[PDB]
Amino acid sequence: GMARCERLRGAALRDVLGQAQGVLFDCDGVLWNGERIVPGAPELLQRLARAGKNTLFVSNNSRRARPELALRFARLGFAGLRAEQLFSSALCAARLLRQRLSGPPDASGAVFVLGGEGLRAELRAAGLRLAGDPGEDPRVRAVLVGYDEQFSFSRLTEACAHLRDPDCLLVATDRDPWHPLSDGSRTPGTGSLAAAVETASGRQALVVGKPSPYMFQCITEDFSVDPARTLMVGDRLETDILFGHRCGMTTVLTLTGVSSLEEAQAYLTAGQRDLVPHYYVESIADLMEGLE
Amino acid sequence: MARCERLRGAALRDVLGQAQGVLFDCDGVLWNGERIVPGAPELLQRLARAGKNTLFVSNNSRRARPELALRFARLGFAGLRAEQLFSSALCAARLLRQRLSSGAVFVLGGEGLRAELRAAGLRLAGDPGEDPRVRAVLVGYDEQFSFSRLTEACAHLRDPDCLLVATDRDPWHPLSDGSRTPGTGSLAAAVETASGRQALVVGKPSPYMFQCITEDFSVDPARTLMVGDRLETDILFGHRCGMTTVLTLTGVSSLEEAQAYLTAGQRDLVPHYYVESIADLMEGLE
Ligand SMILES: O=c1cc(-c2ccccc2)oc2c(O)c(O)ccc12
Ligand SMILES: [Mg+2]
Ligand SMILES: [Mg+2]
Repeated sequence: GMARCERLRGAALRDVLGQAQGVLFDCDGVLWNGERIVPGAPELLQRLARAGKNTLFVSNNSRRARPELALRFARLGFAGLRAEQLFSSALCAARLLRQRLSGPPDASGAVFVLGGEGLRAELRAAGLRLAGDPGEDPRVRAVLVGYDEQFSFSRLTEACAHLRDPDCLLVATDRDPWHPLSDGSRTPGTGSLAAAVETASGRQALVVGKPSPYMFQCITEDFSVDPARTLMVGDRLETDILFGHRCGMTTVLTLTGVSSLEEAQAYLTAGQRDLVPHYYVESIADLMEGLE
Repeated sequence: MARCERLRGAALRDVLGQAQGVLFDCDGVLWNGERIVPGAPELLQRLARAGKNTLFVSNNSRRARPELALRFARLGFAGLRAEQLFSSALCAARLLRQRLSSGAVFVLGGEGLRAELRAAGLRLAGDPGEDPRVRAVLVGYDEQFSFSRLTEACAHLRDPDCLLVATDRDPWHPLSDGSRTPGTGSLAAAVETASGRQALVVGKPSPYMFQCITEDFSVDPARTLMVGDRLETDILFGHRCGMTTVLTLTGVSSLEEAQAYLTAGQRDLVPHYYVESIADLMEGLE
């Protein structure tokens, strides 16, 4: 029913987890912040696994391709996870591009990427050719906007030149407007760079990352997931919680990240139903009281 | 000193009653090819209903954990968890991740072995795009083994910092028709000889396979029954880990080979107990 931003504890926690077949975790602000894990996060994943609960992971962070992201999980103390459980915006972008650019061998094209090496590596793993890689650059058939620490006026100009070709696709990893750093400062997100590309090119980007439903499609392509039996746990109302509502999942806001309980309750008072979490917890460690 | 005694009657009830769990080898114990050992699914059921933990080891490096879990279910073993399955492929992937904590791994092996390494976050030589420095060579069961591939492996091993790992040293494996196929131990011997290197072996009887289990589960070896069909791998493994060993006769090794080891004083290759098949163990449960 309508979300009420209720604190998940006691019987409500036991019932919700007991009926759930799996949990879908956002990563940044949920499992960790920078190099600091959320206390109790590794133990939660273990007890979820021993309870027969499936776990999957989403993230709009495109800094690490799947191999390095799996190494990060293991290094930070999350054991027993498999790389195929990890669904970043980089992975989903590579899938979409592969799906859309699959065709005659003589007509494969190249992807112009505004983003970092991890994003480039994820596209290469999918078989995509990248503009700027060694050797002649084939016809650019798509522009991909991601988190780009090297964003520049000249490369923005170059992306838009490619987009003058109406057959050149425009894809964005996500629309996150900004991201918090350890020192309290903020960094602009793909949403800010996408707004620049979209405005200068007059185009609408295809967005793969949450809250876009495509990110869930990527999961369902690999795993049988009953959304009505899946908990969506995230820290950002405008991405994770909206994502859950669009996919029909029960949404849980954790307060270890971007969004606050006051922001959530403000959405409820305004009747903005799809941005109101069904439940909330101080941290995902609070969920362990519903197991054993 | 083990005496390879037929486990039956009261001894069977005492042994199973005191055990917290059973560690099963897979090939030759639970099945042979696509033909399950009669009564094997029922045994696992009754073990579960008795509160007995069950774990599974295998030097078979052909199947990644998901496909191995599917195999169990397809053959009639229900209610098992992928976290209970410890193949040499899985343990090899874990060792390489630790040692390389990354570079890329040149794999002499099949898709299941490659998939297991990819699932652990390791990059593989020959995969699309990234061309990292090869920091390890992994030898597994490789039906594509060739002179050219052996030559490539040795070229990487000219770098003294490139690790050499082998999934196991099983010399050969039996097929349904009575024929045999060369095992990883034969291919590792070629790689080791041509490179002048000694390989790190993860699979039983190497103790690392047990380290992989104990990292995931609290296992008291003194209360665990190691059930296998191969004296030189399963039984030796059990002795090295301090487990009570049970030889089943549905697989590679014979009771005469076991009694030959007892006559020669090779304690670590003599099973503590033996059964014609693991179905005989069901009589100690109720
Ligand atoms: O997509 C990215 C998201 C983030 C991020 C930073 C702080 C909090 C949450 C997410 O950082 C990145 C980064 O540092 C890179 O080098 C490349 C990509 C990303
Ligand atoms: Mg987040
Ligand atoms: Mg065997």
